[PDB]
Amino acid sequence: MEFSTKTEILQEQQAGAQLFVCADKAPEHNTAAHALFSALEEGQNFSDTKIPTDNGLQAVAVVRLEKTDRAALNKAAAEAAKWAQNQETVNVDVHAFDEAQAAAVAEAFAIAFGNAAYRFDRYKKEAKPAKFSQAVFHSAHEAAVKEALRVAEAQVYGQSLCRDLGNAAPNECTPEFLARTAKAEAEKLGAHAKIIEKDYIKENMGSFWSVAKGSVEDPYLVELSYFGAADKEAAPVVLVGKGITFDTGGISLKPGLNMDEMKFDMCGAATVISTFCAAVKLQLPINLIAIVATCENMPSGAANKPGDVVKSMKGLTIEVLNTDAEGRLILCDALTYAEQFKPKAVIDVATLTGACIVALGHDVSGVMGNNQDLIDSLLAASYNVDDKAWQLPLFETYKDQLKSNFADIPNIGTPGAGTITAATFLSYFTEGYPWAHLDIAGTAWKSGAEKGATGRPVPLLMNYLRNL
Amino acid sequence: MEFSTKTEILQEQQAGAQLFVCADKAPEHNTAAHALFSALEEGQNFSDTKIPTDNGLQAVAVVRLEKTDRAALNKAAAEAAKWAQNQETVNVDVHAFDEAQAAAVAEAFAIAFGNAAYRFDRYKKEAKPAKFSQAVFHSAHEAAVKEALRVAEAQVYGQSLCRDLGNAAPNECTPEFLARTAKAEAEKLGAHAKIIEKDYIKENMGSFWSVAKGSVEDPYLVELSYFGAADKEAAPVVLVGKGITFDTGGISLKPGLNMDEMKFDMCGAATVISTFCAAVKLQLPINLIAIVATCENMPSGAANKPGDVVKSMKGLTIEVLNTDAEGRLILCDALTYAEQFKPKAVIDVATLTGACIVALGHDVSGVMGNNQDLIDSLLAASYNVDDKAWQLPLFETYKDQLKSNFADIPNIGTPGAGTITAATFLSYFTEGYPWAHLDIAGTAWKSGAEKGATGRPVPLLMNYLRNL
Amino acid sequence: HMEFSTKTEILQEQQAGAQLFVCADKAPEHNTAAHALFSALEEGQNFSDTKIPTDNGLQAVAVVRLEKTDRAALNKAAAEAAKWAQNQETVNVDVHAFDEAQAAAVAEAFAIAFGNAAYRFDRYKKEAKPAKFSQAVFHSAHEAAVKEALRVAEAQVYGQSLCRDLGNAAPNECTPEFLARTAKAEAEKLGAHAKIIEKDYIKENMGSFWSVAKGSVEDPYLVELSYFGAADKEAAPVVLVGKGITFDTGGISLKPGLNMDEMKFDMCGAATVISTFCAAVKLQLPINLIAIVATCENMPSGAANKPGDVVKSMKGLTIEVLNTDAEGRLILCDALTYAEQFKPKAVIDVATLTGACIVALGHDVSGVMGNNQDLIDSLLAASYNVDDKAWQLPLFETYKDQLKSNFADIPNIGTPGAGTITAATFLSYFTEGYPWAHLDIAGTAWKSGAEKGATGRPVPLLMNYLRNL
Ligand SMILES: [Cl-]
Ligand SMILES: [Cl-]
Ligand SMILES: [Cl-]
Ligand SMILES: [Mn+2]
Ligand SMILES: [Mn+2]
Ligand SMILES: [Mn+2]
Repeated sequence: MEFSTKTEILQEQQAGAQLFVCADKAPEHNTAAHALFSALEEGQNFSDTKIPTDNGLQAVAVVRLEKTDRAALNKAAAEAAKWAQNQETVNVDVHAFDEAQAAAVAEAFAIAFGNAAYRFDRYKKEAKPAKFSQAVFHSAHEAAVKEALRVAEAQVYGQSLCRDLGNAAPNECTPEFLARTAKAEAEKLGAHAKIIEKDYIKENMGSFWSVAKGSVEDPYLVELSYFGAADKEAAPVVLVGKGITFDTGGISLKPGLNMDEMKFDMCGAATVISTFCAAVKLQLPINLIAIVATCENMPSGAANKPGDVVKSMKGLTIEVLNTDAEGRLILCDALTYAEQFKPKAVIDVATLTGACIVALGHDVSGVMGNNQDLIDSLLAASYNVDDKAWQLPLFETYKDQLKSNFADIPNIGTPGAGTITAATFLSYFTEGYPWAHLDIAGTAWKSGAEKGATGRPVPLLMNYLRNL
Repeated sequence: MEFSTKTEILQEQQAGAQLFVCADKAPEHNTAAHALFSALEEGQNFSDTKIPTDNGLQAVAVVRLEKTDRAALNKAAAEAAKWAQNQETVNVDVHAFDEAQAAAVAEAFAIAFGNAAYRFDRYKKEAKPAKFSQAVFHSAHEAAVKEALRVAEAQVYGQSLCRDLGNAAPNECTPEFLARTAKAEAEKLGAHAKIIEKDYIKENMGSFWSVAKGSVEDPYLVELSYFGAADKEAAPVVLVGKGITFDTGGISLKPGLNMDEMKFDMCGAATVISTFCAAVKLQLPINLIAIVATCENMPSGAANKPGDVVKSMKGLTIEVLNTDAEGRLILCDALTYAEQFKPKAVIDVATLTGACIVALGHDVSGVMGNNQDLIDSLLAASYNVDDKAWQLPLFETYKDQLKSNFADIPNIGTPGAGTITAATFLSYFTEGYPWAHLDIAGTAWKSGAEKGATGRPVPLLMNYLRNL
Repeated sequence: HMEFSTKTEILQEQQAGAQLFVCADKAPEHNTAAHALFSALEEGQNFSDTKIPTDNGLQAVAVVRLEKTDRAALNKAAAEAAKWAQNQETVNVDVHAFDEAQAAAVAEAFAIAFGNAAYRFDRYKKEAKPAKFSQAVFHSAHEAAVKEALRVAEAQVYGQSLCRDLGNAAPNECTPEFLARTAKAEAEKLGAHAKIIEKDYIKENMGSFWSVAKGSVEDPYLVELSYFGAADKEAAPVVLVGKGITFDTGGISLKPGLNMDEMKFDMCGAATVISTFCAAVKLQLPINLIAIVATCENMPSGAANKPGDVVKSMKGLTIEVLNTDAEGRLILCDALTYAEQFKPKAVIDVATLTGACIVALGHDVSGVMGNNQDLIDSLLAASYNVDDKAWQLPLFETYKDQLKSNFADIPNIGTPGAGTITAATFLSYFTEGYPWAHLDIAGTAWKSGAEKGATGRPVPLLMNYLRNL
């Protein structure tokens, strides 16, 4: 999908589909678009028609934006995008807005257009791609809109990579596949990447290793590096991603129902890799490190056993009471790995707990951390793009739920506050830098007829980076 | 348990048990208390001994307060209180602190002392009461300590009544028992009370009525009134409490395991009734209304059936998809009943959802509402007394989980965010006043060897009232 | 609430209102917008619509491409067109591209789809949101055949809407009394006759029926609807028997709480029988028809049926109630015994009987079982005529071996396996005296999820069976 700009008014004789983003006034010099706007009902904000011409049927649609908030903007853009994905060329008129609103409308509509045109036909006999190829935004504020489309192209690029990695089948998207894809994507954009292999992991990352030993797939730790700040030695932001490419639960085996959706248990890793690549594509003036720990959690004659005590990279011993709580066990070592970079901030992203869905649902990500300024930054970005998030507290009393008579800490706590307890476990490894944790177990994918990866929270994370 | 004050230093020759609350310096004029303080280990903050005297064995104890926060203070006071309940007379020395600190230390220790002396021997053959009867606080700041003990006596008064109502067996604490008890306690303190009966409820509170019809116990709505403001016509604060005196689930029946603890499903009512009485006992200069809807949720040939559509007091029709989500159904009518008082603020307290324990645990109450100033006020009181609470969001997108093809709203939503969804249902009935909701399903009681009501969040609510 | 009419001329482009052209392989000739839509249809696309700006507002124009001629393909195209038609106040349908027989078939299927699409159940809602659709006009050179097709369509839509109204209603409104009195009024509004048997006769003579009802505060009822439209008003009637459990909790054998609201659809068998009866009377079919509905509530109480109880059915067999959630059998068997006093030509009972039928055949195919293969073949034929799918399951004698009791003549449930067939086998002990078939509609009577509601099936199947008598 390609986005361009024009300064002229969208002419009625222009070829292709015509979309008029209106506020309260109907479009003046388009007969069909005027009739559409005049006929809008009480709650209707989108309407379309197909006009017979000498060059075929021409698609004309209008959008009514009464409110100005980003949430209402995203909602209008999504409804129009389901129509735009079937139009090869869409000319969008946003002349009814000042410079600031026109750029915002262009960003949201371009994002909605690109994301709706996404298809994952990789394994299908016949590909059924969308017809949408080009969108042209008509505005008198060319400079602001061009920059808006640049952000939109970067976010859609990131969300698409994230969705491709989450949607892939676990027998294709193995840990090696994930590591090899992250290295190639970063290097295609001019960033740097190194792949740490199993020898180092078994020797220095014992918690990480104990989860991976039970599968025939080798583990990998991926390090993506980008130094785009003026001071190339300034303290970097580090993104840490959970890459369990499939989670059966191990010996603590999961029920068989809906277990296919555990292929999304690397969406945290995908989020981190995609946001990193999106940042490099934007040429953001930041120093950024992406760390991904990836492996498979399988049952076998050599897998982690409940009650096993393993030595983390940091040195704390962890009693693995439940082998299905294994993302904690690869994250804590990756987070210990992160502190060698002396980071300005560490954000980890993980489909960590099903309890987060019980707490906050499928549309709001969970945020926890030890640095309130960092948490407020992430919530600020959440509000900027309407990629919703909410903070859960890391009170010290939750550490009371994590006691073991055998190891330094257990990998699960006493019942209650499941999302916070897992964050508390991780906090024992993040005391040395400002840290926040994004629990995306509910927002990283959807189910039912539209089952697939969502690409969230790439919008939040990328907006956070742009505002550093 | 009576608390008094003296101005003199605690002399070593005083009869009874001797407790020295110290900061960093050992007590000077007590040999035994000096030895205890000097021998305190790294994490030790309490130490006690029994000194042989001519009048028997004398109990001597010390407390070390390194930190000044209320959480650290409450924690030391609780440790000292387990020792104080076995001493008929405890002389507390708090001379090591200035006026502000001495009042805080006396308040927390008197609260800890009184709560530890609480017993529920009502149904037992022989009562085994605590030996604790009197505590005397030695300080040169008699005025501040006298006021602190006045606050402490009110909070212990409220928490004990709250625990007495929550601990009572459901066959004693019937809805009538709860209503008549609230009426008697309010009137004993000079407040007012009227009991609305089943005829009015069946006619005007159809949602409330549909929950109660399935039991042989009549429902009641209790209205407690206190006008302590200078202007007796100024807008009151209204407290609304869920008084399901026992919850079986109805036709949507609950599992048999641990169902006895469903006798605590009226702790919201107990919290409201007790906090109301405590405020009157404090003679707070506020206008306060307490509303309690109480009934039983039983299965019968006349019970609520899943799929029933009932007309609330507000007028909205509710589809009862699950008859175990019935606390919502008495609260919404009680919240509608509240708006005739043109309230300044409405706070409802309920053991509403088991999801809140998944979200926040057993030690943190959930707060949701439509008015951020009211929520911030409650969070402020939460911090003042270390009765922990945390806000969960009422985004408009949670209303998307509450759709029904048959009624205006369903009583449960699509899976996820169970606690927020229940508040969202409730939010449809509170749009006319500043409103907040306390989900105390995790904090109102504990299990195991110490199974019983906790009396929370009476400390939070009472502090909110003192700071009005 | 919807009206269907006919015109003989072609639908002219200047006609006011929405315009729908049901085409075969050729584009519509004298409509520019309709020609453009048809020309742009893609490989699998069979419906397309647009809004043309005119001086009197936006005009809705749509086309349908019917390549195949079978009723299944026809219903599918009509349903897709109906989602568009419900937002059009007036729809003029041109069906000139078809001969007499196909034109009648197209009109019947499209009128049925239109009426069903316009259905709403806003009874309990603050603001009613009805559909704009009111009238459809079918333009054809085959007036007699199209007129008769619309007459059948009006009867089927009338029945399904009544059936859906009864199924969608909340259990605290659609009580057994509500169902019984509603059935009486509908039959009498059409000139048929109705009698309501009350709890005295049921407790005395229908002990199996009564044991299910005693556990609720709602009284039971048995409704008898009578219509004698045959030349000989004393000729042997067709009897429709319907299970009317207005809500089923399971009783002492209590159901899980998840999705139990959908147990308000456990009277859809009764709703099918009541609606099919009324549709037949509305059509003035030349038949003698009896509708029997037994209705009550299955609730848990201190007086409810207990597992292990042995009750004496109306026939006289003793039944061991091993599981109180298998209670629909227990009201049906007494209704079936009641039916044999009419010396029927055929008895068809309709019930949402077993969840096992959904396991066997799914949510889109009803199960058929019976003791008379000609009666079963007739119901399957009607099933195929209207594409209301059904399939036969066998009533082999070896299934009776799964129904043994050391205490009563028969237990109400069998050994594990073949749950739907086992239940029909239980019922078969009470229907040996007349040609009998059984429709298990536990999967087809309603939908779930976002579109949760009653479907009105198998009213299309049953009504066609009556028309083909
Ligand atoms: Cl985990
Ligand atoms: Cl509840
Ligand atoms: Cl049954
Ligand atoms: Mn796991
Ligand atoms: Mn409940
Ligand atoms: Mn049943």
